[PDB]
Parts: sequence; structure tokens; C-alpha cells
Amino acid sequence: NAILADRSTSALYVRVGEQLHPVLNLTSARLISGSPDNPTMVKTSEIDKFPRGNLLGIPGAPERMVQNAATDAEWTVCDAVGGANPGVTVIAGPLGADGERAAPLPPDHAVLVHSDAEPNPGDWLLWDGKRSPIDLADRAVTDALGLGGQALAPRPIAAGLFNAVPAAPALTAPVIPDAGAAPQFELSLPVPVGAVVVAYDADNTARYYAVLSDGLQPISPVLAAILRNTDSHGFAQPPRLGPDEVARTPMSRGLDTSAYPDNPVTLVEASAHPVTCAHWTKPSDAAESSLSVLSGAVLPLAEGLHTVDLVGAGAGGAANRVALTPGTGYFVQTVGAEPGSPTAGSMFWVSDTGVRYGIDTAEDDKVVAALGLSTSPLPVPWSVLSQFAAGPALSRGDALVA
Amino acid sequence: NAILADRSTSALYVRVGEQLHPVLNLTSARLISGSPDNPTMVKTSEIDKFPRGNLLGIPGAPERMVQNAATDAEWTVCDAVGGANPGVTVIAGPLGADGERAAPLPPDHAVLVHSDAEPNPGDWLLWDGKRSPIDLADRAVTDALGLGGQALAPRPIAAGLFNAVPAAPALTAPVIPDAGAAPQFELSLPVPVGAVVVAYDADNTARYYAVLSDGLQPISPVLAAILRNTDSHGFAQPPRLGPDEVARTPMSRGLDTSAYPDNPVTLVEASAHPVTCAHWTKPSDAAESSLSVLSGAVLPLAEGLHTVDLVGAGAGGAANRVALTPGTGYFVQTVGAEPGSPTAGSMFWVSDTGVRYGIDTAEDDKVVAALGLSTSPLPVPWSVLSQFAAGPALSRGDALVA
Repeated sequence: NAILADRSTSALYVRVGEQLHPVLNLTSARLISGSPDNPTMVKTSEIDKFPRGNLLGIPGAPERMVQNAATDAEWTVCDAVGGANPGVTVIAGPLGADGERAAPLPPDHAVLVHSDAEPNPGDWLLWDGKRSPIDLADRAVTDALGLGGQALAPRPIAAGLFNAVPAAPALTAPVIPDAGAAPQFELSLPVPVGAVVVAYDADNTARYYAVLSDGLQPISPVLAAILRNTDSHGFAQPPRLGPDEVARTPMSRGLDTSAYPDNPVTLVEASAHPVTCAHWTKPSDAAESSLSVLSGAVLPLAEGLHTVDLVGAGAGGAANRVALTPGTGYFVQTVGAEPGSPTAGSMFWVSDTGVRYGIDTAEDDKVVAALGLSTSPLPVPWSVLSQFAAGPALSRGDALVA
Repeated sequence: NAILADRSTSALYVRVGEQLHPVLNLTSARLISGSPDNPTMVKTSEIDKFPRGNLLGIPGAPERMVQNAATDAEWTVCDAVGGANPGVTVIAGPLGADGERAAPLPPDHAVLVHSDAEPNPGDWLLWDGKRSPIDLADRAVTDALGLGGQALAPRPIAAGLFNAVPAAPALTAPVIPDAGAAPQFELSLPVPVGAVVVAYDADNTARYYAVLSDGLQPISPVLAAILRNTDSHGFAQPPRLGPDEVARTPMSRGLDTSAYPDNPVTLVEASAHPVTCAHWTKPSDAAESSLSVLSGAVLPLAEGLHTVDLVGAGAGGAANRVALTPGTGYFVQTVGAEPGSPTAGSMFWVSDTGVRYGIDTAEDDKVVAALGLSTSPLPVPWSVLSQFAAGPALSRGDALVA
């Protein structure tokens, strides 16, 4: 005997014990039986011969446990502004998870952003890789970082996009213990420590280093402008030095890491390129995940998915359009950077609508087995997962309803 | 030649033209066929013999179209500050549509409230009938309306219940053209217009009536205290007349409305009684819908309905819980007091999850026919429907999806 549905009305029932029992939907039915089976169509002219109990079933949802065989974790969380430079823009926060049409970041491009309105603190800069806070009050520092002359108009952000990208340390010059003083490797006369040196190292021209107490620092031009804005040390220009002296001087870096760039930055325009996008990716056979930024004016979602840009509801999370094929189930690391309340390597199932469900440790392999999902679901971070809806729990216990 | 689900995978197809088409859910399949039918179970070893198109189907939802044959229009939209009486609570707005457990309103019981918690304009009061705005800074007026001695610690309120009940006219003393002056019917000497008179109409003692330029008004003692604190006209007390005089002087019944009450008011305490409720009922064979106010501390919905209750959040309408059996579809008045956008007697289908699904007129009887729903669904007001929200639209036209 399998689990049953009526020849006419498809009413959901199974006998357990010695008695029939109605339930709500077939996913809960498979959950009850602990088997991935289908309710076969037999008329109630059987059913009436058998004694029947009372109404059961975990309410709400879902209906089909399909899944796509793509084991590579593509994740596109995204934000689309529109109508650039009034105060507030028209909005999508879109979301897809597959290969997609191209609108990536060119390495010169990076973009300023206002934080999602204060007291969520700060004003931020979307980098090559990361986000890092910048007080844009000092114009000389950030145009010395390479902005265009007053091309500044920040954009509001979705909080999910803002939590999607990991954050970098802030944008000032680092505080240096007794800069301007003498280092402990002691070059020729005019140099103070914490300053910049220049040296002819191209056959045409020069490249740029800095001074700590130990030795030299291979730095960008941008860091040099940063420190000369920080302290000129009473000195106009750095002096050029010999490469034989460069080999002859202590080559040792006290590591003041450059998250600061190498280049002047192309500024993105929200009229010219509204949609800014975070491409989280952990492929199969990867030990640690990667992240890129995408940016364009075309919606970079995959072709054919624009017909099925499906909207959710319920701001406080997602007010959001999404687009996929029929739904899936993914291996959530609720062990992560504060994923709501739950903390485990767990599994969360997700609909084509995009409502979340999931699995405990007390929820065994019988759960996913009756759902018939793959033994290996997909790794997924939390900040993309916070843009979904939250349904009821899943267990064989919670289906026992009145 | 019907709806077809696979004997193993239950994949959904109906052949049209000459070819097959994969679709999403069986409700959309019935929508395609235009007939309420069932997915027949045949193997793919037939399917392969027939050429196949691309994927179609309305995304999202629903499963099936049941309906409960109670044609009585019972509706409960409720407010429950669970975690009784702090400023911030767990917000249930309960939505049953049936009979329920006892939560009355005794006629002395009527409940003060702030607006949708301040800065929303004004303070309000829930009456026997309706809600009415009142500024409560005039303490003498409202305790002259009959408050207890400083029992005022009013309530916050969700906007859903505040838009559930219609508003009554305002709550001050009415502006009277030349009150205190001379009438046109001219009683014995001391009387100003806008004054009150008593008579021993209870065979013990008095009963209270106000005056216009034409004659008399049957007023409450509450209204008498209202006009008394409005203007005493330098007079301490009403005079006494007799029924001989009540008829003999012209009982020329002018009218200024007594929406104001008849009695002192039992002020309800939200710690004693948190849940306050609106019983919108249009019975079968009704010309106009009745409305009551309900009140208590017990969650007043039907017995057994709380184990199958469904929780609620997600502002943009309901942040509010719901409770029913499997779902229904109603003859909703979008002919009402600003029903959002639609203006028709329009059918909205609604799940046990509580997602609305509107039906147009160009969406003809074929739609409800293929859904198999009854030709007489239930008249529903807008303000309870606003405590649902929309998934996709429903037609065979928009079911042509990629």
C-alpha cells in the first residue's frame, strides 16, 4: 500500500495504525510516511470501507521537491535603482542563482554609497573586492584617492546588499608610531620616517615606496598621496634614489596592507549604470568561496529569466523580485557571520516563490529522503538567504495538527 | 486528453494544438484547460510519442480550490497585543471568518485608544457602534462623558483594526447658532437655548431634555453634562416641568443627533482585557451589513482553530496571524470605501495561508468554472482583505509564461 488520493477530488489520506487520516499537502504526506511516494488515485468507494481519523497536516506549503543538478554555487544578489538623482530612486532588490548575462566590474570602476539611513552608522565605498567606510567630508583625501572633481552623489542601498559583501578596514592613513622620526635602518639625510620615497625603477620613470623603522614599503601612488595629504613632513617632493641603493638598503616591510588601491578610480554613474550587483560564488571542489562585484545598466540576470522575475512580499527582509526555475534545496551554513538565530551546518529548502524551510540534526536523513533531495545540497551564505520568505517548520512532529 | 501527471514524477502537461506543454501547478493547468479536472496518471512512455513545447505556467501558487458551504458572512478582524500591555508586543491581528468563542461588548464597556500609536493624528474611542475622534486633553469633558477618575492610559493600535471599523462623526459639543439666545417657541422666563430641563418622568424622579429654537430634544444625561460644561449660561441647575407642560408647551421635536452615548462608560483595561475585536457580519439574506465590537482577554476565535492557527508578520497590510480550515474564495466588495485600486464586485480567492487572488470581469465565468468554485461566494469588505496580500494574478492569458 502506498499513500492515496481520491479518483475524483484528490483528497489526501493514509492509514496508519488501523485507521485512515487526512492531511493537507503531499510534501507533508511524504513527510508523514517517511518515503518519497506519490498519492495514487483510488476512489473513495474504497475509503469508506476503512475507518477514518481526524484532520492532520503541517499547513502552508510546499508541493514539489525538484532540484537542478548544477553543483556550482552561483549566487547573484543584486540591487536595481532607477530614476537617478532625485532623492529616492525606484527599486528592485533582485536575486538569481545561476549563470547570467554579463555586466561585471571593470577594475578601474568602484562606487560610493550612502549607508542605509542612520543610525546604521557610516558612509561606505564599494571597492574592487570589499566595502570599506569612508568619511567623504575630506574632499582632498578622496579625490587624492582619485575621484573626479565633484562627481559625488551617493546612493541609498538595500540592507541585504550592504550585508552581502564583507567589510574592509577604513579609509584614512594608518596611525604610525612616531612618524617623521628616525627609522632603525637609517638612510641618507633628508628622509623622515612614515614619508614617501620615489625611485626611478621603470626604464622611463619611477615607482613609489614608503619608509617604516625596518625598511621599505612597496606602495601605490594612491597611498603616497594619502600620506602626503596626511603629512608633507615639511617637504615638497620625495627624492629619487638608486636601485643599487635599493638593493643596498634594508628591504623589509612592516606590513601596512594596501586595501587602498593602486589606481585612480573610475566613478560609476547611476544614470549611466544603475544596477549594482554582488556575485557570491563557491564552485564545486572549492575550499573557500570567492566574491565579485558586477555593475551595469542592463539587468544582468539570465536570458529568459526576465519573463519570470517573480516578486515576493513582506519588507523586513525581502521586498523583492526573484527569478529561477522551479525550486531547490541548499546546504546552509547557519554557522556563519550571525545567521539570524540558527547556528549549524543545516539544510534550508527554498521555493520558486522563495520561502525558506529547513532541517535540524534531530531531523534525520529520512526527512530529505522522503523529500528525495540530493545528499549534497549547495553551500550558501546567510546574507543572500535573508532575502527570502520564512514559512513554518518541517518535522513529522509538527504535521500532527487538529 | 486531460491534465497529465507522470506516474513517477507527476510532471504536468496538457496537450493543446498538436503538442505538449510543461506547466507549473495544477490550478494553472485547470486555468489552461478551462475545466475543473484532475491530473491523469500515465507514464512518460506515452508522452515521448508526442512532441513537446517549452515551460509555461503561472508562478507561485495555489494547490486546490475548496470552499466551506457556510454562506453566512461572518468576519472577525481582531487586535491582540500578545504579551499583554507593554508599548511593543507580539502583534496578532487575528482573522477568523466563522462563529467564535464568547467575547461580548457590554453597553457600558467602551474602550479608549490613541491613534496608530502617536504621532498619528488625534486620539480615538471605540464605542458601541464605531470609532470616534476625541482630543483627551479636556479632562472635564471626557470625565463628564463618564470616565473613571484618571483611568486613562490609552492604547496603541494597529492600523488594520483602525481602518476596520468605520468612523462615526466627531466628539465635541456641537456648534449651535446663537446658543443662549431666544427660541422661536418661547418657554417660561429663565431658559436660554442650549439648556436642559428635567421632569419626574421616572415616577420617582427626573429625566433630561435639551432645547432648540423650535422645541425639545430627548437627550442623555451625558449630553446634558456636555452642554452644561459647554455653557452653564450662568445657571447652576436645570429646572423642573411636568408632562402637562411637556405637551402643553410645544413638544416641537427638533433634531441634533445623539451619536453621543446614554450612559457612563466602563473603561476597559488592556491588562485585564487585551484583545479587542471587530465582528463584521453580513448574513445570508441581508441588505446592509451589521458590525459589532468584541472584547476580552481570551483569544476569542473558535475552539480548535488555534492549533491550526497560522502566524503572521510582514508589514504592508497584515503583520497579523490567521486561522481557518483549507481555503476559500469570496465575492469581495471592491465596491467599497476606497478598496485600494479595484472597483467592482470582484472575486478574490484566498488560501489557508491567506494570499489574495483577484478575478476581473474579462476573467469570465470560465475562470471560476475551471476553479470549480460556487456561483455565490461571499460578500467581503475591503478592510479585512487588506490584511491579506497578492501573489500572482490569475488568468489563462497571463499563464503563457516562459
